[PDB]
Amino acid sequence: MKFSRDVTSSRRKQRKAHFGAPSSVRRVLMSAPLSKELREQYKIRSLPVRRDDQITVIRGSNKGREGKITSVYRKKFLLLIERVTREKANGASAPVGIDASKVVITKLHLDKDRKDLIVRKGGKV
Amino acid sequence: AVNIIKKRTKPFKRHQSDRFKRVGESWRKPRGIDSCVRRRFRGTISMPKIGYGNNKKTRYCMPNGLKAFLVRNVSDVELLLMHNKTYAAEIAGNVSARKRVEIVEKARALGVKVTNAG
Amino acid sequence: GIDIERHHVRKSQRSKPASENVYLKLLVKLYRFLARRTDSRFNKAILKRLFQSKTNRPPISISKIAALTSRKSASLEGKTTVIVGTVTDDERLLTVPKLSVAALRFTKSARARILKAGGEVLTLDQLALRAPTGSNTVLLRGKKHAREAYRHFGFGPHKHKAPYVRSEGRKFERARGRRKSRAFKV
Amino acid sequence: AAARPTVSIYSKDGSVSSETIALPFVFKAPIRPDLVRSVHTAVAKNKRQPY
Amino acid sequence: MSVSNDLIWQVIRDNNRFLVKRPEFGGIQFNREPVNVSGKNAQRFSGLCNDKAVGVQANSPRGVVLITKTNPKNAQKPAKLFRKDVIANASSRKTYKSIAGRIGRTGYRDDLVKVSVARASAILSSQRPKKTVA
Amino acid sequence: PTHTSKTRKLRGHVSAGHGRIGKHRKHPGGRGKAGGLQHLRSHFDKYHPGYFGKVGMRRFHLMKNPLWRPTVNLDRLWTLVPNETREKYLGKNTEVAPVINVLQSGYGKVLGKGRLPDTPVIIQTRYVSRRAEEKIKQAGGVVELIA
RNA sequence: GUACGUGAAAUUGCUGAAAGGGAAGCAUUGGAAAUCAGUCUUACCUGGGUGAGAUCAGUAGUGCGAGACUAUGCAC
RNA sequence: UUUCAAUGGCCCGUCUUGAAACACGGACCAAGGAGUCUAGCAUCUAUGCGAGUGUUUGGGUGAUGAAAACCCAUCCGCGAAAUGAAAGUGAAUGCAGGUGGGAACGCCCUUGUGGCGUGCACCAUCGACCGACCCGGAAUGGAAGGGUUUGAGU
RNA sequence: GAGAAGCUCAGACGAGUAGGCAGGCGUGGAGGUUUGUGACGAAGCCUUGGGCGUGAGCCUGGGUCGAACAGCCUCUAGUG
RNA sequence: AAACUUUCAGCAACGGAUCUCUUGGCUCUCGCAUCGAUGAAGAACGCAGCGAAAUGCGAUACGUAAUGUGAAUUG
Ligand SMILES: [Mg+2]
Ligand SMILES: [Mg+2]
Ligand SMILES: [Mg+2]
Ligand SMILES: [Mg+2]
Ligand SMILES: [Mg+2]
Ligand SMILES: [Mg+2]
Ligand SMILES: [Mg+2]
Ligand SMILES: [Mg+2]
Ligand SMILES: [Mg+2]
Ligand SMILES: [Mg+2]
Ligand SMILES: [Mg+2]
Ligand SMILES: [Mg+2]
Ligand SMILES: [Mg+2]
Ligand SMILES: [Mg+2]
Ligand SMILES: [Mg+2]
Ligand SMILES: [Mg+2]
Repeated sequence: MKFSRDVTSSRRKQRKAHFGAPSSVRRVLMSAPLSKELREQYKIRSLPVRRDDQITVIRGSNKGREGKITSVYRKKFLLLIERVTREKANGASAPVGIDASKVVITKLHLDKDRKDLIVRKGGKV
Repeated sequence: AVNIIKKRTKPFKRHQSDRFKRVGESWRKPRGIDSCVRRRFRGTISMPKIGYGNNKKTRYCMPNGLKAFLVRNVSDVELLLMHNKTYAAEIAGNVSARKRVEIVEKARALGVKVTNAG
Repeated sequence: GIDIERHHVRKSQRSKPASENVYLKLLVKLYRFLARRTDSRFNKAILKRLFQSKTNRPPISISKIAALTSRKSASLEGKTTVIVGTVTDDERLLTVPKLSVAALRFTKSARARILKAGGEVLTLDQLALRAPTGSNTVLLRGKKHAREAYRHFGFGPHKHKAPYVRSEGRKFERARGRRKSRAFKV
Repeated sequence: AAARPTVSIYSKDGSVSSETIALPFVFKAPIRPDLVRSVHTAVAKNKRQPY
Repeated sequence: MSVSNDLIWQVIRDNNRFLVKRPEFGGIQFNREPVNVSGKNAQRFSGLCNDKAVGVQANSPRGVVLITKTNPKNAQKPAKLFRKDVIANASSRKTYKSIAGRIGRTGYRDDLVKVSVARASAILSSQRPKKTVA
Repeated sequence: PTHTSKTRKLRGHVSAGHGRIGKHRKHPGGRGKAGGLQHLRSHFDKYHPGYFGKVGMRRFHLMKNPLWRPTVNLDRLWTLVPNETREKYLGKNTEVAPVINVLQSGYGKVLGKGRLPDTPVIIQTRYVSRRAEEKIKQAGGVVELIA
């Protein structure tokens, strides 16, 4: 149960705020759990995904596949993973989008800001 | 459940429902100021009335003497344990094929007749 | 064809209470049995009054009970008064005598003053145990026509009933038709 | 006389304790589904928002 | 101490979890409570009212369990209110005799011996192996 | 509620209970209570006689507070006193007699309906009827007037 | 399949069935043709044939008088 | 279920004394489509309390989570008194009366639709009491005595 | 026992516009309840199959379909 | 005997009901007080790599400075 007068449980408002979220807000909405080894190492449960992150797919027809994140299509709340594609009619391979909540990160694209995000989030390096 | 007689087997269709598709068959009492049906002129359709009510002993009974009790799950069938010679189980349309098999089995165990087996 | 004229066809009486009170249903159950398995007019009287509406079951006060049971030629000295209805208090009766009363309901003040004077209060099921046929009982009723509506029923020319008026005073129906100085009187 | 309608008190581990409380008089009140329904019908309307 | 059994029936005659009522056939009512052997909605067969009442339920994988209500001193203690005796592995002749003895010869619910035996009979008939016809 | 209303029963009955001949037209005898002297006279003269015309004096700027004077009868006088006071004096022989200040019970005049017990009492009131005063004096009590 | 969820009715095409001398439709009763349900004699009881089996009525003992129940054995 | 035969069957709705009408509306189908809500009033019913009754104008637990539930003071409304234009005055001779019918109960008969005694409710009726009015009526007060009358009274 | 709101025995009777009353049928939403139904197919729709009711209506087979929906006691209305 | 007409069913059309949905409406409550001659509200015309309507913006033109975030935008 919520108690704050500043929190809305309106289905209409929550759906409007989710599908109308701006680009920077959608980054936090597209978060993935860290792997078990990574959770212990960095003391962090989950992070916003990023291009050049290493994931494995945990749900769906592509469950068990691995690869880099080639792009984060935030307009569609979708991740594009390397070598996760399907065949078009004409033989061209079309990438298949996967929700960020349906992957787990196995290796982080660590960099200065990401390192700062781990310490800020209470984690360790 | 013995010697079931129906006073009437025709259904009492609404006047002129045979002539206009907009007029449904479900019975309506004619209230027109000139209505030949309401006044019961010879050769017009009959109207439903209480005299057509069936014998209180055999009312609601199917031809086999049983009354079709709707069942949605196994526990509904178990309600008809002692009432094996008065109620038959009618399985609901929206019951899944899996649950339907379990219902048919439970009825067979209790000796409850099922109206819509298969 | 048959030439039958039907006037008193459907009985006009209640066959059960309109109330949904479960305890009233239990009292009816008791008195359906008693009125059927005895030859007592008292028990049939109780059963019939248990069905009646609120307006047909007016209250009675302990003053009226005390007055009705204390007449000069009474012999209603040590007998239980019974009313199918509410027994109210009359605060004007400063000293309450010792009374035995059986009633549907007692007002809190009525019950306290009856007991304090050494009397007793019974429900109708307690009455059934004590006097299963109502022997040596005073069956009483409150005043049916004391309610406001009976001031108005039958209003008409020269009927001396009360009008329905929003307010009382001059300017409120005391003019033409109510006095000789204004056309006519009633 | 002495009614002694006591109610036992249960410890946080489910065992009955040694302490009791006399049955409160409200538990002898008349149980009236007709009255309770009438009151509940009214009270359940008192949170309504106008449309 | 006691809340009346007549009063309880008045409250629950048309409203209780164990009553299955349907408008079909002009209004039928079934009673499902565990201490109702007859399965019919009536004050005398309802275990929720009566101080003394019996129910016959099926015991896996064979036999029936006889349910009875203990002495009314436990009316306010539901954990001690119900007695469940497992009459299983007995033959049909043995089972009916024990039910008649426990319910009738004790004077507990002599009005419910016939119904209890019939209910036990039906449960036992339901537990028998299925002679499935291929 | 709407589910139990007579409107639900009249669905399918063409005239909704208002007749085929006379119907349910807009105001066919005028609006409100217009016409009491002309076409409604037989009603007004039968059920509201006295309606038309003037009777009595006007009083400009009536203020009801100086006219305030609720009344109590003798048979209620002893009910105005607490139960402990009744037990102490009513029916006893005491050197002092109870004071019943009727004004603090919300009454301006003591009227004479009913009877009093035979104990002395002092009745403090703004007004008293003649018969009320006689019955108080017969009971051994007195009326003392106050403002 | 974007003339895109479901996809009613009016209205239409094809196929099949049937009927038709200046309307059609409806009611009653049967014929004809088409089509639907009986699953019976299951349960329970007894008798007959063979078969194997920790074996049943009265009892012994384990809440004083009477009655029900389970449980150790005997009754084989 | 369809169709055939035999017998019967006019087009519904409407206003109307009277509609199959050469009276009006109606080509067809879908979806929409008309006694509502509010301030009152009246009867009837249910519920609570009852000579009282009405917590929601307000104030409090209250901050947590609070349009709810729950609690709490003074007023006030309606009722406990009427009558009169008003100034005013204001309800017991008596068991709070008598008479007739009468519920329920008790007692006697003797098997009748009984007699006798109390008598609730209600109605009819003769009085008493309060107010108004009309009287005589021994500066201010109207006490005892009255009246064919009069009041939405006791 | 026979939902005492139950059970049982008997007799007479049955036109109806305007109008009156009662008991029911169906629809949206609310509280309660039903180890309620449902992607192993909810709701909806079609039907040259079945069943129930005097009737309003209800249940069911087959087909189609794809995400919700119902029974019982009450509440309620922009309810036919 | 066909054709024709009529009814029903299957299938196919025509049409968009029904059901389910809903970033919309409606209604209630809570909170707040801030336009303009320092040129408002409104109007016009322009501005993007490929942009007409909407959003935004004003020749510094889907923007400059500044602050925060921290790898996108996306046809
Ligand atoms: Mg039929
Ligand atoms: Mg009309
Ligand atoms: Mg006219
Ligand atoms: Mg003809
Ligand atoms: Mg006419
Ligand atoms: Mg006509
Ligand atoms: Mg005309
Ligand atoms: Mg015209
Ligand atoms: Mg036309
Ligand atoms: Mg419609
Ligand atoms: Mg009739
Ligand atoms: Mg609605
Ligand atoms: Mg389906
Ligand atoms: Mg069809
Ligand atoms: Mg039928
Ligand atoms: Mg409407």
